[PDB]
Amino acid sequence: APGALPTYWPWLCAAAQVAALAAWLLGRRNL
Repeated sequence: APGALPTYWPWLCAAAQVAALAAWLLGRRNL
């Protein structure tokens, strides 16, 4: 679907992984 102007994918892709890592890492927080 060209014509559009995508320019917010990088924060979203990071928001996805950051959600997975932050979820596991949240288990620690006891160092």
